[PDB]
Amino acid sequence: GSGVGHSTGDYNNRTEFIYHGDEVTIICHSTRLVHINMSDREDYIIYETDRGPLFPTTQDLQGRDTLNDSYHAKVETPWKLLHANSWGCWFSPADFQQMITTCRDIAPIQMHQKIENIVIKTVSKTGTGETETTNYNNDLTALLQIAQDNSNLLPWAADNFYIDSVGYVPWRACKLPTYCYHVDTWNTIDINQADTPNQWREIKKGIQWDNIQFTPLETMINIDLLRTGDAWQSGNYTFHTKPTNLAYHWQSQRHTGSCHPTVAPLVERGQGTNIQSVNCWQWGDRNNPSSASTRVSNIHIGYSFPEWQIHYSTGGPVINPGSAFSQAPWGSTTEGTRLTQGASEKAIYDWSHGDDQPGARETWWQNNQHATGQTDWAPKNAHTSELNNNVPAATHFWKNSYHNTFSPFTAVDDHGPQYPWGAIWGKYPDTTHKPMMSAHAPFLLHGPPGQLFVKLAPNYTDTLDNGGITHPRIVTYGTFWWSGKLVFKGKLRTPRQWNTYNLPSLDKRETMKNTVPNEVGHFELPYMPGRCLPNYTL
Amino acid sequence: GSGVGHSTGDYNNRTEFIYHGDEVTIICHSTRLVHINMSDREDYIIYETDRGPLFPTTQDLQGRDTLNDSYHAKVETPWKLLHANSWGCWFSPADFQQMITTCRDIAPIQMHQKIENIVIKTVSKTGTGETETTNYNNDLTALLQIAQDNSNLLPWAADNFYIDSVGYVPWRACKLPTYCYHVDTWNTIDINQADTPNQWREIKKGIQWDNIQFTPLETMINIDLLRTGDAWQSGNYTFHTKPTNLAYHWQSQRHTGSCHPTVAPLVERGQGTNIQSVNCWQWGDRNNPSSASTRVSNIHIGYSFPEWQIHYSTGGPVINPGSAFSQAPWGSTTEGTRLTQGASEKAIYDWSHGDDQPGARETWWQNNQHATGQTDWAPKNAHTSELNNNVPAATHFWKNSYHNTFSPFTAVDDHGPQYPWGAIWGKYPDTTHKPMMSAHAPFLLHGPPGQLFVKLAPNYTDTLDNGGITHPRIVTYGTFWWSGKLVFKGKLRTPRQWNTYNLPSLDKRETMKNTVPNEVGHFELPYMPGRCLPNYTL
Amino acid sequence: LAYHWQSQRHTGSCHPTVAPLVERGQGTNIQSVNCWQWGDRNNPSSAST
Repeated sequence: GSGVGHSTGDYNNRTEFIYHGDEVTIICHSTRLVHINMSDREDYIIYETDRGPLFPTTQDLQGRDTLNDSYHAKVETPWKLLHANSWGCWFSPADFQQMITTCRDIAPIQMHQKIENIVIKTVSKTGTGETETTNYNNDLTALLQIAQDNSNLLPWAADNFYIDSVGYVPWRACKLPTYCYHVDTWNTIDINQADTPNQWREIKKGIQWDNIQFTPLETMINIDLLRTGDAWQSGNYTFHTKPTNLAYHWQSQRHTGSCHPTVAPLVERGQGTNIQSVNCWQWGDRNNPSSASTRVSNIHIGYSFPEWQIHYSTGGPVINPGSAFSQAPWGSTTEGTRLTQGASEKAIYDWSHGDDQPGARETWWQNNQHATGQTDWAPKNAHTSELNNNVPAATHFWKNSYHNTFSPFTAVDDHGPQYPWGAIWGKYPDTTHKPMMSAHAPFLLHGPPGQLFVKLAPNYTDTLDNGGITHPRIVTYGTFWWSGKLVFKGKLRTPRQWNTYNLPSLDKRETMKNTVPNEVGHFELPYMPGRCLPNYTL
Repeated sequence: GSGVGHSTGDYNNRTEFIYHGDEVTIICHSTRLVHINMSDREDYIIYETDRGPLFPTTQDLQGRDTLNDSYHAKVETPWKLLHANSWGCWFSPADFQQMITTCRDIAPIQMHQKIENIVIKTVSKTGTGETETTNYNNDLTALLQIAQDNSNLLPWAADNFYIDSVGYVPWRACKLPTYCYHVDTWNTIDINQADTPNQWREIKKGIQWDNIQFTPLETMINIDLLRTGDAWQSGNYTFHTKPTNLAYHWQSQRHTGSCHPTVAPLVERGQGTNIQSVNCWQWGDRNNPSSASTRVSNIHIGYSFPEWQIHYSTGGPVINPGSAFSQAPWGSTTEGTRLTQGASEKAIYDWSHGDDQPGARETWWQNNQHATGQTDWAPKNAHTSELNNNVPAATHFWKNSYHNTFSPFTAVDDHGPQYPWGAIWGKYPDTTHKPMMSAHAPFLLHGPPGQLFVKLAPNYTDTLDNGGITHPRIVTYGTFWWSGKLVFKGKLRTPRQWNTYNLPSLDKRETMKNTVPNEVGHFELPYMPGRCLPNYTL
Repeated sequence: LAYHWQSQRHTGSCHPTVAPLVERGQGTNIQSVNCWQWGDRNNPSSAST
């Protein structure tokens, strides 16, 4: 039957691996209990923000300190945003290890999700003083309102870049972030000035009101009102995208192609000698020496970029990313000297997302340490005027430059999936030129999965006056159960080598006992890269 | 109809005996009211334990005291475990007497079970001081969550070895034990040392974290959420096993086969004489005397074992059991001198399980007193070098040894069913060599009946912060009605003798009035062995 | 193809304990519990026997 006293759903959180020849189908189930409470206000608001912490108020650091600007302007809505976009939502640590061990590449296929077992109740404080008593009792007639945005009419806020998502741990309750989106504002800081150098000045700062766009959800999309006995279905969503490679590439531009002819060593621990005179294609007008350094090739692996590039835009300063690569060949190590140069990134996360203790935030800095073939770091490169049998002069050689060598010839490679905290998918901008590849999320989508908004309908007291001054409402909160199923498909991996692999494990910075629960139940999900095993590029 | 105000089930607790020729079908119904309340925490935890009471802290007893170690390490789950495995759950004292009187052997056939009439309510204390008032009022929207583990993915904790099961008395309410299972830990105590004798020392003690296995129920199996109006069905389960014999065997190795030729007595109370010269098969090179002691036989009944064998394992010291037999032929008696040697066992039980008074635990030590044919006790056996017409010398005779005589020739026999407290079934380990027979439960199963887990879903207050520090929840408890039906089949027993039997009664240690209720309602279920009647072995 | 780490004291229902209240605290075995013990022994009723 159906009604107040019948449950509308069940709890399924588990994964399935379906193997058929050269094909893997992964079916991820996720079910979470979501704790929601009444909105801070029933109105939309639009407000400017302060600069932020550590933004310079003085000229003493002469502009180098202005990277700290968080200033912006938003429209905050009463709605809460619920998305599953992250790897740690769908997979357990052992499930993700199973995937990245046994698969070559993978892509998401289809997704649907549900909301059910809706409970709403009110708080009544009769304590009337010290030793106060509160009562939590059901409102059987009360509304949870749900809006799925399928056509993507609303601005896109679910990118998982603030790591605000449904929790990673299945047996813990979750809370949603409030939905809000930017409005048009000019923030322009001038750190390079003609008249007065070593200064910074703001030219245009403020909200641009003339063309401003304000979109409520009420006008754009249909909203479903639900009571305690009814439930909600998403419908089916089908991804259209390309698989992402689960193998890291170690080969640089000198690890590919036919290797230079050599004379093999006669003894043990002896080294071969490069034959001096060989048939070769050389760059430039050069036969002597004909070396592996200069020889033609069809492609180039990696490109230099000015890094870290700080783009001062109309909205404020940003980072323009370079390509992902490991600084390990140059002597970088997590402990000791850290070289951030590889388009490295850090995650900040709390107890709700893969963190050990409550009330604190933990940081994981990922240097991308397995990708060593792509590493191109501009201060280390050089260029010379003539390439020939002569060695260049002091002039006609330029050591220290920073340039962008991205060209038609460059083959490059992205970050790939990052467990737990990485976003699974992202959204293309609509522009005449779409980006060629993503800087974080492995999958860029034209239509991304529709954004799902959740709100408690207001329960007013009897005193609402229609004049606007008094609209009290009784304190209300709710809980519902969110279920979802995401399907992946990929290619089966088989050994390409004689010797054994290093199968995906735990980063040296992690130990196994911190992964499992504690005496008080505290544990943290380990980091794993989506690409833990090598393969040949070309 | 269905809803808040319709009952989902009925109470049936009664047995049925179906007789057809040479076949008995016993259908046991059991229905119990289970009182459940909110978990101590919503998280999994993993913790070490102390040694235990009476474990030595000093060398004064020089290691003999270290048998008292209870040290171990577990993972405790919020779930509660509900199993019916015990004899006293399914049978009343008169039903079990009916079975063991009228049946030769028996085996369980099929089983199913139900949960229904679910009630959940909360506690509200408004007393605000002395003369405090509490209110118990329903939450119509609240969830009991139920997980049946059919494929046996979770570790097996329902063996009834701690006698934690559904109650024996049908009209009393029951409470479930919390589910938890071991984790890998090394406990190794050295009581025999080369350098320093008469000492004890611990070599390796602690949790082994590297390979540790942590399995939540959420990831392994589907969980069903139920509200007050819906009910739960188990599905059918079919046992695959062998019948167990309900007759005890009194014949030793000298009570079987053709008896020695004798000359019958001429008068009353006269005794026969063994004929000196007879045709015989003798062991060894021996014709004189040809005696019933030495004559060949195809099999041997019983085997000696070092007892009590204390195995110091990686988890700690254990008992390695010997075969079950009665010490009565050697002068053992419940009152007076007690000889524990027969693989005897004691049950510790409380008011919820077959005990007279609340707030105390009662002990029943079962010497297995009807099995006298299997009794082989190593200190009493001897061995000699030569078996011939000569009597051995002082040398070439060894009296006091303790050895394991289990051989290809030994025929032996197990404990059998023990009412009320004995486990009905058990689980095989998966190993290359499965055990040949069970030391307690009459029936070992490959897949045992699936474990059934029960938990109250948490009811949070409005203050859950997602940070992890504050997650209060309103005090909640519930009650549900558990029904189950277990079917047995067996063989009908008929008289094999002229004289009357001793039909199963009450052990001399029990009297009838302690079995029936008291002025205040206190009574205890009597002990009965599953094998109360003799039969010929061979 | 799987090795087994469980000894005779790593199998079955574990002894009833009181969970620790703090971090790095250890639980205590409950002294008086319902149990099947070997021999004629109630005191102590321990996971060993």
